[PDB]
Amino acid sequence: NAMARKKITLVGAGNIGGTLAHLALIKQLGDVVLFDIAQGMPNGKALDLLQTCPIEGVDFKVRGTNDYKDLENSDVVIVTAGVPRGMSRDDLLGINIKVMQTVGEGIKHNCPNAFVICITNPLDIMVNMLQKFSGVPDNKIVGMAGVLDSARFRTFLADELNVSVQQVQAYVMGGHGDTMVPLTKMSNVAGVSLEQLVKEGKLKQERLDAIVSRTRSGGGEIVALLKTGSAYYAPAAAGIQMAESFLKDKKMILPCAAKVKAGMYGLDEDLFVGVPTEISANGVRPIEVEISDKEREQLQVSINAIKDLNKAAAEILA
Amino acid sequence: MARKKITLVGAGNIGGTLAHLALIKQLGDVVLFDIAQGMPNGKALDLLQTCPIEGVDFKVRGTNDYKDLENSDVVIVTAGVPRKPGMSRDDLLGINIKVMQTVGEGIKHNCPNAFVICITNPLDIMVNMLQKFSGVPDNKIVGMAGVLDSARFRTFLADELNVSVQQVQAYVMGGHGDTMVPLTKMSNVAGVSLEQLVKEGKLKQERLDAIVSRTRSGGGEIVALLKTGSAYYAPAAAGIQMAESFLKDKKMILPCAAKVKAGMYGLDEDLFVGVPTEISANGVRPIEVEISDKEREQLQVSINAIKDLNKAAAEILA
Amino acid sequence: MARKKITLVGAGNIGGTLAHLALIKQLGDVVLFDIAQGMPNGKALDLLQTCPIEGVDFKVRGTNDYKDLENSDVVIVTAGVPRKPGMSRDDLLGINIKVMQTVGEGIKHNCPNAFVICITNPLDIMVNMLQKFSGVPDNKIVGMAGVLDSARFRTFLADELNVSVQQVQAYVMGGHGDTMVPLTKMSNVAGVSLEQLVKEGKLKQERLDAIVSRTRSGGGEIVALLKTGSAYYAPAAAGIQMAESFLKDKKMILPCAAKVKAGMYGLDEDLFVGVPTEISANGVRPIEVEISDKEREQLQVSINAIKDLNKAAAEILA
Amino acid sequence: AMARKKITLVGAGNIGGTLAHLALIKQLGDVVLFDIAQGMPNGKALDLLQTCPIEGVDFKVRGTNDYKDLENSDVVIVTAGVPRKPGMSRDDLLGINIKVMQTVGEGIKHNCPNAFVICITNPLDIMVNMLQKFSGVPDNKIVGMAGVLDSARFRTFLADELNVSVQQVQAYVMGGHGDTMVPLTKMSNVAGVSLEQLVKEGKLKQERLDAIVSRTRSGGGEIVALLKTGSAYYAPAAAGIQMAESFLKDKKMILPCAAKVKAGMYGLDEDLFVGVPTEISANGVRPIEVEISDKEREQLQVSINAIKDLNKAAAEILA
Repeated sequence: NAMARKKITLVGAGNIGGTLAHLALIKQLGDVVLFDIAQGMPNGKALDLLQTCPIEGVDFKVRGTNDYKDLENSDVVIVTAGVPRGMSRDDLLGINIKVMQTVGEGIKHNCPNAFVICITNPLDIMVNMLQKFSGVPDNKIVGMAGVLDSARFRTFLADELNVSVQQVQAYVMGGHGDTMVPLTKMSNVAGVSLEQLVKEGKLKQERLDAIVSRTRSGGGEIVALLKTGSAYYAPAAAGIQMAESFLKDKKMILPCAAKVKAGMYGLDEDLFVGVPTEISANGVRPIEVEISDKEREQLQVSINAIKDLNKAAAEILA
Repeated sequence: MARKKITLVGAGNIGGTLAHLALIKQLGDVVLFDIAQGMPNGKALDLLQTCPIEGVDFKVRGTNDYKDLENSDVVIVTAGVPRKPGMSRDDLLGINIKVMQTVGEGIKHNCPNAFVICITNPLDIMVNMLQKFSGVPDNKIVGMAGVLDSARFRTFLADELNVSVQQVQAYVMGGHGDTMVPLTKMSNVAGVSLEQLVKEGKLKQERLDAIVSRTRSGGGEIVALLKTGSAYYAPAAAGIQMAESFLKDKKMILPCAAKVKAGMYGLDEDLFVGVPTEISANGVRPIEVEISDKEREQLQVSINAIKDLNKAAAEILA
Repeated sequence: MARKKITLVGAGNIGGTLAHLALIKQLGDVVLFDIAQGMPNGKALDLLQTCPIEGVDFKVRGTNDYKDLENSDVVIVTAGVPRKPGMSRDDLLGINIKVMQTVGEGIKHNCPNAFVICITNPLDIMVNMLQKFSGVPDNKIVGMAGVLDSARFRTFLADELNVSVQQVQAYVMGGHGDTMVPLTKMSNVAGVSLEQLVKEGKLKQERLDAIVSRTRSGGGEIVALLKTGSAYYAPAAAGIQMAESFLKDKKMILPCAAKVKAGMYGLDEDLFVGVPTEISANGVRPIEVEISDKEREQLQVSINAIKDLNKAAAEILA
Repeated sequence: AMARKKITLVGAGNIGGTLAHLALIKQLGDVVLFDIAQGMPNGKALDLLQTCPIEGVDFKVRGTNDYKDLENSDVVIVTAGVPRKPGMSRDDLLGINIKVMQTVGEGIKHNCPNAFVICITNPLDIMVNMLQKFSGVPDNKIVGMAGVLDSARFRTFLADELNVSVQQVQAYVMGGHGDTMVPLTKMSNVAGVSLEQLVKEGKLKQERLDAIVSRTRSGGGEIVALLKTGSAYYAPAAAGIQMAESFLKDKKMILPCAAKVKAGMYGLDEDLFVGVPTEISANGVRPIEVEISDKEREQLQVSINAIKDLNKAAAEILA
């Protein structure tokens, strides 16, 4: 019985979505469906992308759609849809919870066994909402966030230290910005921890602090530069990295927004939290690593922000 | 030994996509020039942060300064204003000639030995102008046009006949749209020419005709679907293919706008024409293939349109 | 979702190279089967230890046990003995028929739905025997032969004419050596047929002749240079190209030994013949292309050799 | 018109052919396959060349018996030598191979003195030194492949034991092979969690960890006993190309390699080639000093002593 090609569906055909599509084709991960609510635009992007394929020697296809039925049989669904943020935090959540409702039902009704990667903001709460309305189990939904902060952090360290990105490992948990927890003892260059590099005078403590700080603010930095819109190349790269670990059963461990069970990281209740997460053919699984008292106090900031958003979201739903 | 260097003059969507491709294919360091404030830096920062994910150690930086073109091995020019309603051809010409001047002088003063690929429209004339103001020799300037038409033609063929893009070869000459010359004898699926497939009833002449027509209008088709902007993925793929052929000394023969000396193809004067062109470490060399009488007549149309633009450009410049 | 699985039956140089290529191209897990003790495990271990260097998480293991064939999506068979002095043709057949029986039964009992690519010589007869003892349907067995000849033909043409391998297409039918059928009308460089290039004085008949001949004798040429063994890199590459077309549902059309039904190519009985064959997720399908009277005559020579081996094999089996 | 990169492989046995193949696949440049043996390198080159139309590659490979063909090489990778046969003495082994390094070395000296030189010939501990001595290349343009292989093995074993991507497993070593290998167990880590921490946490049994170290020490011999003929070549070739590729792409990777370390670094008294973290860039190689534990340093001393002894035996042969 002939084997079906892999099928990746991208819900949201903006710049991040088109970039996801392009990477999926180049890496030959499977057929691609580009979904967007906007008429014509997803088709136009699909067609353009499809026409790259003869140049690259690729026979996977890409098609545009405004219809949720076309999510059928998707192995992976990657969600970038939503409305960007003088709009209140209440109104923002309201509009996007709605969008997560629509996307979620689409998933529920058309590919309930898909692996679901959420990129929509605010990621802290949107990943929870998208599970809630799609009904997918804990191990089949994950949010992209840590991998981007880590890519940024690695980028900054590689340039500062003049070393390959392949020897730079940057570890984070928590959210973005002031909710990001940098794991500076475990982060290392070719096995030498960032704190050891300071102690050795190979890296100024000031430089390290500036790099951490620049990583916290990295999205905003690109926004200020772009004048219009936000980062999309690195975010897409992160999403595909994650998708690829699922599709190729790689068992990578990556900082992602994953539902963590009560007890792990001293949590009182199940919560989506940015934590090291295994990604395999079996979906995702959070990993508990030992962290310092300081890093844990910092993790508590994110947990408390997330709890606050969960409460606001509950109120909106009632 | 210096890393290779690709400068992209123009950081619109095509330019950004070129950059992304150059990084994924590890072709060298990339400089993303644009006249706009902040934006080239922002995209370049975003792109540079993909690199840790993809394990790449080539760098990309943004700039407003022609000095950063220094030592570029390749320069791909996408800068220019797209035509709009009710902008006259004279107006588009006037505007883009002046960009070519500014870009030409940047090249001439900062990397006069670069291999220059022109993508700015109207391609029929902008390649000519880019040479005139850069001062680069005939073998070091080339326009991207035919490869895009080819990719589209192959895409449609591959889907129509249900075969791998790797077994579809589409040969064209001339310009876009009504000036394109489809070579239906040379073009073939797995060695069976398109006209032969028609004789065999494996492809209806109507279908071939619709596919030819669709390729002529391919650019406009995507425009109409996008509603904002033009195609950019397939154009970027085409541009990078040509660049790779130079960088890797591949000696591919690709349909490009290259300077053809009086005599070849029956020209009574030197012209930039869309012809099969060898791309190697020595630059470009147009190749004369045998074509039918009919095919020659079609090419005459393009030749006339180029000669016409050449007169218009000369006037504007005086 | 199960990882894809490629079993290589035969862990000689071709088998090892197949395995290496499969790993590099991330096509799935690999099982390296051989009747020899230790050696397949040893190569498999060596190959597995490349993986961290290449960033690949697919696995390779060695085995003596047909049970390890279970669930193989693809099986590529290279097992057999090479002909040697003064071992007769009959001596070889008797030996390799037996291997095919063992291998066939292994396939039948452990992965009867695999797509099977046969490489064992004499290819003209061994694919037939492999199907007979494996019991796999017509659309799931194919022999590698033409693609290797094609590759060589292209190599020589590319060097001779100083052009990219990506603009050289070489089409052949039939078997190797004196049974090969060169298709000089369909074969072309950048859309200009080899014949046309002769008419044009761009390629002397003599050179085309020496290249054709050299392609006929390509296997023996390498044998003579190596002094021990036979070619294996290009054969493995060929094998993996075919496997990839199956795995990625590419629908490439490639010259392969495939079962042709009575009526096609004028056959009065079903035979395995080297013909253009579509490879897709649905397995193989021979394709009839129009060929010249002369070309047809040359194919008849192959057809006669295959009929002769079929009689010789039947006798041995009785 | 810029020249294509040129990689020359001195030795066209299984490792050399494999190095050629990877170089084609990764499109690193034209390849020259040198061997003393008549025909064989040409046969391998032709077979390899004939892969290229299938892969879409326009880089070329050719065979040669002539040192003149090393001209203009950006990188030279040396696998040539005679394998220890039984019952061959250590003296005779050294003697034969020092001679081969002499000939290879002169070839480099006379034909591509600006090449980046990767030595794989055994015993690597001494051959890298000899090859520099006869080629005359400076300290930053010669390097020995050894650590990268041990680390690939170590990572391979860890990834399988822990069910994790090879991309999240970093295994750090210095010193030589086998009993001269120094495992850096505290720096080695899975997704930033050190191997020792994994033990402390019950995620890895100490015994398992010890077995994996031990299996890495013996990893070459494990494959030799399995193959019955010859030794490992896939992973050794992959290691050598990773090294070559960091040079050619100026990657600035830091990799455990046999490099010339200056007196004072790692408490050395004199200049020696030692397996140490080494930066590989377009500027060649540079050893990096990392802090190691007392225990690890004691273990490093075992390699240093074995290297000294070989340097002594080598000098006595030359005199």
